[PDB]
Amino acid sequence: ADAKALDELRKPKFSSKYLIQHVSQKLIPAVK
Amino acid sequence: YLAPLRSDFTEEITAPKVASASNLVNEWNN
Amino acid sequence: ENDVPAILKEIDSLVSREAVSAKEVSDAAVALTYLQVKANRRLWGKVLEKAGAAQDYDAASLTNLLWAINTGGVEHFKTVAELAGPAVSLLPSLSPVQLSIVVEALGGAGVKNYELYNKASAVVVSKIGEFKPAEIARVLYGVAFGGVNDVALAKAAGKVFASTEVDSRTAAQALYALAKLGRADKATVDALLKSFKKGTESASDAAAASFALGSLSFKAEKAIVDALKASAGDLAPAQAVEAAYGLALSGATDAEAFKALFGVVAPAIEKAPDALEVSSLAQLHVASTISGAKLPAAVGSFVAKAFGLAADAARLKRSSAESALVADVAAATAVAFGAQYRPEVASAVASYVKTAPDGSVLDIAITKGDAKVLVQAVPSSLLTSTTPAKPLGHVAAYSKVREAQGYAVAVVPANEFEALPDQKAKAQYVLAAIKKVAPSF
Amino acid sequence: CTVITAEPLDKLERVELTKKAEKFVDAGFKLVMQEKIDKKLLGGFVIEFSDRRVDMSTAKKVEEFNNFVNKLVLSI
Amino acid sequence: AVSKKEVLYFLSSKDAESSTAVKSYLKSLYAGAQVEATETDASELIAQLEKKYLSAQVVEPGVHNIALPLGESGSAPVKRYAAELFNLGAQAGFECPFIEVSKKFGQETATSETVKDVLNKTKSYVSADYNAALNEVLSSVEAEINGPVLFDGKTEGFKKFAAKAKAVAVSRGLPADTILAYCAGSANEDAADKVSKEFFTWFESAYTADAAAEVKAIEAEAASILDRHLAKPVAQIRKEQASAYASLLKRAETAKGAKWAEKYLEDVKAVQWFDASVAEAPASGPKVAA
Amino acid sequence: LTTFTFSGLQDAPVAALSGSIKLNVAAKAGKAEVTVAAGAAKAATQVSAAALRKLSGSKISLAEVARISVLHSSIQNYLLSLSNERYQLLSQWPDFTTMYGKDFYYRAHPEDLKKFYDAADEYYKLYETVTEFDSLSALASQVVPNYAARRRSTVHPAIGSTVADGAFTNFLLSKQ
Repeated sequence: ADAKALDELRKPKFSSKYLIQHVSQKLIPAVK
Repeated sequence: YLAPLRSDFTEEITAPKVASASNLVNEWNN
Repeated sequence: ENDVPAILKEIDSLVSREAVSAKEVSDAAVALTYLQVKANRRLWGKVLEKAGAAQDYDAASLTNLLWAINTGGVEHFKTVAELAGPAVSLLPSLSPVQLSIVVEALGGAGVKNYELYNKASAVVVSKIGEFKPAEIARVLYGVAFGGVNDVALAKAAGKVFASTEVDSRTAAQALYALAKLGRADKATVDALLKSFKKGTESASDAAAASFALGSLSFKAEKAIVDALKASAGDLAPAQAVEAAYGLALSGATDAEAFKALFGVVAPAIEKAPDALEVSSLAQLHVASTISGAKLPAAVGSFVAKAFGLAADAARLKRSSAESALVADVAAATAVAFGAQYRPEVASAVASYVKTAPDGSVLDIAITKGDAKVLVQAVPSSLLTSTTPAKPLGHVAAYSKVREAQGYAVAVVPANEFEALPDQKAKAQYVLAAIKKVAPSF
Repeated sequence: CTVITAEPLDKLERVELTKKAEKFVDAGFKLVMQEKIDKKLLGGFVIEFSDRRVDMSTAKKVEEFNNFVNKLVLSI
Repeated sequence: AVSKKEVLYFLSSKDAESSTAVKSYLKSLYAGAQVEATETDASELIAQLEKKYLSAQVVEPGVHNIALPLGESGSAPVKRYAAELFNLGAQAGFECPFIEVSKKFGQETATSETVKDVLNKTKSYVSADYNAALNEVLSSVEAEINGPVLFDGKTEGFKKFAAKAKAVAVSRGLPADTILAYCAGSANEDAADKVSKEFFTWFESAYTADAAAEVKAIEAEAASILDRHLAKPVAQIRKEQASAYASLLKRAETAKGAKWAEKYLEDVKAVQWFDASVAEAPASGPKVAA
Repeated sequence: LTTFTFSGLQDAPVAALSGSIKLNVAAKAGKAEVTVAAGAAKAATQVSAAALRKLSGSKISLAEVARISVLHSSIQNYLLSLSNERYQLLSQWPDFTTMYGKDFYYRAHPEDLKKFYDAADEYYKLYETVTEFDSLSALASQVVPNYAARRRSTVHPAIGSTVADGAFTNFLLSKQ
């Protein structure tokens, strides 16, 4: 609801980190 | 407010391409 | 008539106004750190916001503000690193005590302002006799933790430390600065350990002195250890683990002192394990392997896994000259165990990477029957920066914690190894290293 | 044939190269040699049978690896 | 969650969605789990590729926790920004940037033998303003020797090329003597420290120069975007922004099952929560549990 | 911040510097009583000598709470400052509502009055579009991703032209 947490609010929100994680998860087993 | 997400790298180390100064201050003073 | 949350609400209504000059926010930070308000984060945040937004600065204002940021234990890198400009523009007008507190508080947060540290070094080395050794100890701490490997003011501070009598806190700060600098000067550490004889009013000085004597790996003092064990309920757990690590690296026999240091750490990981950093848990596992004292059943195997986590972390972020170094040492020790051609030395370097049973992956592990032999490379960062060029204490820590697993670590320092002109001399060097510590190989 | 290596041949990698080369000729042909040195390969060998060439190099390996890792990241 | 190799990078970093994942991982390990086996595999191309694509996941939120010093008085906020980026490169597993791009220079031209292809294959990594001057002074020394200059070091043509390119380097304004004496070292530690106290001064001037160039580029790009934006009437602005936001929201909502799409939608709901939390009590800001 | 700090009740600030709050401490032998007086608030505490070194045992570690990112907040701050610079020159526009009376209508050439009324409509357009402050959150997101891709370099995030030039001098002027 309201007043969630601190480290849940410290997150840089619209950084990518997961598109890079998606391509690193679907690239490395496809290249080994 | 949300931006398109890109996952790509830049291998080149270039000057960061300082763009042109637009003429809005002179147009509004005109 | 006397009440602290009324004045905390008043300061919260004082700083939240828009126009505040440097003197108000400086005195507000001093008044905040004089009342120990660590459970309140928003008020410290507002006072750092208005410390960042200020423009004018006096010497006393910036000095008191940096003193309160340092002593309050608050880390916010952006506002304290934008303060470095007001420190540089006001540096010749700062008092020596004030320049000391400014440069020490800026070096505490690790600001990478090299013009600040060069100018502060020249100021403190041109006029030395005005600075009491507390002031040059603070300047040495600030230039050591501020990203500078400067040796000139280190020697100029060692002269004053060898000349006059200093206090306990100054000596502890000086040895902490020398331990991050990585010098291990015996001639200076003997002149600085003579002040730890009256007993120290605080345990943070004794903890930092123990960690410094462990990281430079000389020995204990048996009264610094007793000043640590005397009221071991006051130190922070992140202070106590590095203190125990500095005791274990210097080979501490006061097992009661290790129990008294674990008596605050084991409730801290018992309440919440997640608050401490994993490098500190690795230091705890090193101290638990060397001292051998008993730990709770949930924390012993936990730090056993945490040492593997931090070891794989330090190996994965390798400096890539250490990668070439362990490749060179592995090729040399594969020549030494016998592989005279390139495909067989490739097949031997391929089979030296067996995993340790706690989860880590070892770079050079040799196996025959019951005995396992590890080879440990010490490139340049784990070496002392002085003229003996000895390894630092983390080397002996890693050796003693690998010997608890069934390995016989032959430490190969790289000041000796890369000075050899061929591959065969490297093979003979690693044979002299391995045959000395485990003659079965 | 005509082999080209980055380094001169050791007597283990010579036997290894001869054993790994005889599966590229379609008989029990007694393949001959003609060792050549070019450092433009980053290790390995490039066998040249004078009608066909098999590129067992390391530089060709890393360039083909770069082409494949560029062709996957534009598809994922 | 993490897969035992990403969590080995996130230990020293201080970004929030990595620190909470490491804290949940240590919550798993303290509450009765064993640590998974670290892979003793992945030959060198896969090793440096996964380093490249795993340090990306720890650098890319690290840029968003670093605020630009756009339009500030004094060069010290630029020093703040460059020190933050240095700390991010340290926590990402990269080295000092000088020795890192030196490692990239050695990696690029391990197979180059003459000096013209060592200036060709490192064209992407050095400035073209400097590459043109080095190519022209090499064409001058090529007119001197009338032979291709070899990239070996003991050649006299390359020695004259070094003595001319040192003048080219001082012509660029950067002193080659303190840099070469830094990476070549001296006997005593005192005359090494006296060289380092000049090389670090030039190093600070260099990283603050290109960091100030970066913030000047972002200043001019933001000014150009605003001046192309202020020339529109307000209904066109609202329609363009609402249509772009709806289109890039449809691009996220279309991807069903993708982890990045779900994280995108959760961050959208967190942004709406931040708007609601500043809407409830605007005197102090957002509601943070403490 | 480092884990071991070395400050507190030694070279400490002894008094106030502002008229908003007052402070004076007790520099006695072993103990220390602070007396901080701030208008309608009064506080006098009694702290020990080692009570300031236990203060920095726990770290505060102050952090931002941002709507999108701290980088996006800095870019939105610069767009707000540039909107302030444009608003400062839409504030020096001459007041034309004083020339709406009919004694200026009928003494004017008709095309000059068309031009004047269209100039007033143009000012209202410019003032409605320079005070659309909700749109800076979507103007800033067009500067972000190219910058974030520039810092996602394969060599180093803090890399630049000058450091690469210096290391190319170090790579070229050494023996290969």
